[PDB]
Amino acid sequence: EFYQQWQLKYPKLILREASSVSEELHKEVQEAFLTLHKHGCLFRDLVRIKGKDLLTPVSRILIGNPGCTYKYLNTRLFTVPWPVKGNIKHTEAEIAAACETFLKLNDYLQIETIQALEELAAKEVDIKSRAAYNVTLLNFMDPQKMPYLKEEPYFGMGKMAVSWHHDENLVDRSAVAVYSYSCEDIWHVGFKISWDIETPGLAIPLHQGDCYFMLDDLNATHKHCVLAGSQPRFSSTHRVAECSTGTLDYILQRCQLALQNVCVSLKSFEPAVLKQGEEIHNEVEFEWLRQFWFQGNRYRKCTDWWCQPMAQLEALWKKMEGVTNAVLHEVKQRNEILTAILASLTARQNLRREWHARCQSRIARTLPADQKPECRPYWEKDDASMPLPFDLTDIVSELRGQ
Amino acid sequence: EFYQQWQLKYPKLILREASSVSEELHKEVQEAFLTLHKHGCLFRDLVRIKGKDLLTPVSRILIGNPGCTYKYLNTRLFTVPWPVKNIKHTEAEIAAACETFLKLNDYLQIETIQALEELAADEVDIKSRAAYNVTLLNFMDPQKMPYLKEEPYFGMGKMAVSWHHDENLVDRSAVAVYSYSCDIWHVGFKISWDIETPGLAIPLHQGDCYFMLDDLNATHKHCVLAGSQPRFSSTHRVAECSTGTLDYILQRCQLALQNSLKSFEPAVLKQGEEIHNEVEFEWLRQFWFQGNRYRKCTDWWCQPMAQLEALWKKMEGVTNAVLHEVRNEILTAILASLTARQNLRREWHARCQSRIARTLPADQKPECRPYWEKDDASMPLPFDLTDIVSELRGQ
DNA sequence: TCTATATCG
DNA sequence: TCTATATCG
Ligand SMILES: O=C(O)CNC(=O)C(=O)O
Ligand SMILES: O=C(O)CNC(=O)C(=O)O
Ligand SMILES: [Mn+2]
Ligand SMILES: [Mn+2]
Repeated sequence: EFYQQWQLKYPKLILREASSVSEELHKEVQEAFLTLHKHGCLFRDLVRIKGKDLLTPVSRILIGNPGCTYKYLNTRLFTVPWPVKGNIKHTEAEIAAACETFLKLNDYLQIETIQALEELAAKEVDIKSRAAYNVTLLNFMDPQKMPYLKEEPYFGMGKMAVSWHHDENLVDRSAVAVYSYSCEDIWHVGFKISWDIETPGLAIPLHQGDCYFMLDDLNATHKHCVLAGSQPRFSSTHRVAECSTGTLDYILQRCQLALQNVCVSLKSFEPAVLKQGEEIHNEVEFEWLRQFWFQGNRYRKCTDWWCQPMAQLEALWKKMEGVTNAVLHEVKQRNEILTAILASLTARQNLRREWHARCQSRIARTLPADQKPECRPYWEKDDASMPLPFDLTDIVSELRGQ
Repeated sequence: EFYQQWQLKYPKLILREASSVSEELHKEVQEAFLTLHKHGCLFRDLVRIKGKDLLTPVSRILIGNPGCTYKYLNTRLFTVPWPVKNIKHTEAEIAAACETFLKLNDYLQIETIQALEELAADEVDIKSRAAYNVTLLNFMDPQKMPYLKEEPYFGMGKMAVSWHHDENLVDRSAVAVYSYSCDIWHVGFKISWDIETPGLAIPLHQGDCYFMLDDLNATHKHCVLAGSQPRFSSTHRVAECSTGTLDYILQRCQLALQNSLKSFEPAVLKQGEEIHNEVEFEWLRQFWFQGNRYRKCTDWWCQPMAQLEALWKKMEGVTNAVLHEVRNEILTAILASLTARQNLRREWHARCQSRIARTLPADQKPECRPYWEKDDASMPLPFDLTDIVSELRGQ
């Protein structure tokens, strides 16, 4: 908060001053943050942290590899594809130029990471892996527009734009690189040991152009925050999101895996395969379709990439609904199928209420028309095309009798 | 939340129906909950979980072995002693209740060790794992409390205590709970990190008791769905009291006092200032912050706290010694405990002047002791508010 | 692998 | 061994 003694620190957390980037890059990436901001591609996420619905003070945009997603606090952010070698389409060509810029920024920081990681080993296959960023989450805020910021509760570090947390959904021991852009009373990033409360935390100053890296298991052993300054500030947090079971290819393949048991008639009713089938059904429904509809569609203002695959995933989902109706008709002795799918159906019910709630929640009505969440897939009992109804319990209670 | 097949349930958790404990015991413990309520010995705690100040919907009191304490969410509750062999209870009736909850503790302890044995299909651990040293008594009236958070995962309705873990427990320790429902109360259970598995809500009927054994408390999270009538409850548990009993803090103080110092060896001064911080923020401030309310019931802690205060004052005198003295490795060896002192000092001063801490009735208002303005002569050193650390900070 | 728990009027 | 966030700080 004052003119502090915080430079002496110790690395697993390395800091690299503005003087390390070509300045050729600075203008390009700062212009990318400015164009992205003016077109209105940065939005606040309507997270649901522990049962509570919360808007994030900072406004962000997930950019990265096409087909990749990052789930963070029950919300799954979808990547605006960046032009990775091999061609994708964006709305306006400004946004596409910026996604190009961040893509080269990603490669640059990545190089710096592998190097700093070699320097650290002095105390090889794994590293390259651990420094292979696949996404970057961009943030922005304007401290003079937030009516009230929370206040760091342990070292009187003042207001904070992002409270003590951990970066989530990352490959084990993976590093994270952050480029800070304070516009032209100073911003700082806080770091602290995760469980101790009596060890003074570190606030390291972030000036226009400074970059800081978190290496190895620092993000897991420590928690960090972002203390606010007096001017507005941008930032690109490049990460290597653990995207197994998190890419479009993965969910498509599963779908084909669940649909392999249907020639609506199913090729077999072995309780284990049906279990998987209804679980994959739930996964594509609540982990992809509802989320996208809930918050992804705002990205539609920046890219069309997700329009057709989501629709495919919706068709696939409808077919599962038809297999669900089929198995339900088969139970109209051996009730191992009954004690193999009731949990996935009741879970699908609760998750359906939870999402339905988040959608029509008090906070969710506080944002722009184009951003308000849609509760798709949704359908009233009078729809004929749908095999089953948006459940609301009559069916599970019937299955429960046994 | 209606008649269901939920009773059909599993193994590392046991419910024992009202019909298994003696009616002489139920009347005794039920009368104890009523007397404790009438005397106004149940207060809500002004916890500060993770930096935020919150009042607890349920009202509780910690009763147990003399000299024991239980830390829960940054608040340390002090035990009003229950008779075990010298007790100074303020009112006869409160002392009678603590005697009954002492026999309840023994009883539940026996059933617990039993059920722990039966679950096997050495044996000293089991006994240690079921040696309850404290009990946290709870009461609430759902009518009085209009809006109670709603269970966010299985539509189990309102909750008097959200999904959590019982903390400050010996590893692998069991917990026994006696429920007193005077529209039914339920206890929720679910796998901890698991959000797609439907949770279990077990009905709780006047006189029912449920036990949590082995890791269950660590692998799962439980809650308390509220009913329509008011309810009491005794959660007998074995706090992992080492480092949380008076004898421990007293010895540390003495340990601290063995130094007009006897030595400025960088290691011993470090540990000395650490003991200073521990006694300052983990006993004195907690007792006067949240401790003072229990004097309505018991005066046991008046005697030891005051000794802890006087002694600490002496530790302040040791600090004054070290600041006058300060090659300077006795500087890069004490900065963490003093800066920690500074922050913890703000933290407590804050909890003190918070809105919720200001709205309480006179009996429960938090006291920010030890506190003194610069003007006070007696204290060798001040209440920080920087300067010393800043001066100390250089190089 | 829950847990970044802020509509400041 | 944070994390039971139901009183605007
Ligand atoms: O921008 C920063 O300095 C820090 N941002 C984050 O920690 C994040 O987005 O996870
Ligand atoms: O009273 C009950 O059934 C549950 N109470 C608790 O979980 C508790 O106080 O830790
Ligand atoms: Mn982060
Ligand atoms: Mn509990």
